[PDB]
Amino acid sequence: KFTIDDFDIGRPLGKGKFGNVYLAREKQNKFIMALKVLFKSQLEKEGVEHQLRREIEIQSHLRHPNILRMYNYFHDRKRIYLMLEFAPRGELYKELQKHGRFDEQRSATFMEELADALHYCHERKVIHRDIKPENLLMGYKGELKIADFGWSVHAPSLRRRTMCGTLDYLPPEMIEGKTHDEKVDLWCAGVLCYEFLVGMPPFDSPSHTETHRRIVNVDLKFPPFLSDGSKDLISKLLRYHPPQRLPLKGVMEHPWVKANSRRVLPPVYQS
Amino acid sequence: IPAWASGNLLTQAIRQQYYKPIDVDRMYGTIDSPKLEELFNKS
Ligand SMILES: CCN(CCO)CCCOc1ccc2c(Nc3cc(CC(=O)Nc4cccc(F)c4)n[nH]3)ncnc2c1
Repeated sequence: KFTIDDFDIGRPLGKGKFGNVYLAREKQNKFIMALKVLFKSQLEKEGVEHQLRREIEIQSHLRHPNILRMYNYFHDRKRIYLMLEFAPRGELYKELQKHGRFDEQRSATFMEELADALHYCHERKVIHRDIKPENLLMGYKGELKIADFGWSVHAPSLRRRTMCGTLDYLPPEMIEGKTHDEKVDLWCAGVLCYEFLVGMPPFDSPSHTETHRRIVNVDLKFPPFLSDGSKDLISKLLRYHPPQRLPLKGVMEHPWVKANSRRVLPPVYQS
Repeated sequence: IPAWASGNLLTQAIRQQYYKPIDVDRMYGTIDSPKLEELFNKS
């Protein structure tokens, strides 16, 4: 099966908590992909084998147009190689930083894509747990791709207790030490929508204590440039009570999303 | 950086691939994978 010698190596694309990503071309098919290269002795010394395993298990079994595909994986004496979809437009976070804030069409589009991907995950009892711009890539036509599943879990029955994610995105229930479920992803979607439109997350403060206070109080302060529709969606996602948050099908149906999204599904292989 | 991997040669290949997607489920999803249990053992 695969070895490194089956790929032309183009150039590096990014880092990663465990290792480097390269642009690559599978020689047989001239098919352009990305290869994430991990060093086995580094992973063992950091103690992260089981964590890496669970990430591979989750990502390699998801097939959705807005989730970055893992085609296959292989290993040699020293390295593990993950064969990944290439995202030609690159990091979403870089694009938000360059533009400052996204307009309503671009934001709504991304929300429809996010909600569809997340609903795909939830139907399979996968919780993402770290939705934020930095974990998203963009396809050839700008399509959102959920790229990183570092905090993700398969949770078919039990509520979870792990504090995880990113400060500005943490849901109240995490901060409060409660159990959590898939509805954490709803809250993070709401934070994301605000950050896309405003260019800063809603609970931004210089002290972690103040940010946590603002989160558990749901101290949301909408800037005046925001449309009523956008505020309506964010408000319905950022509920203190998990069961009261708008479901992901509800995001895909929300009138602001319908009116503003220009989502296009990529072409798929045809017989 | 080889030629394929930058500029317009890359752009054209990407466009091409977007509009003529291959059957990745067969071309790659059909090929054997190492057991996850074995990724840190001998190749
Ligand atoms: C507008 C042109 N830009 C100029 C760049 O100079 C962007 C060119 C494309 O840039 C990128 C950047 C990062 C990429 C990228 N990064 C990536 C892929 C992943 C998934 C991942 O590493 N999965 C994974 C799964 C299990 C275990 C594990 F350790 C990792 N994370 N991050 N993947 C694909 N294409 C990329 C394209």
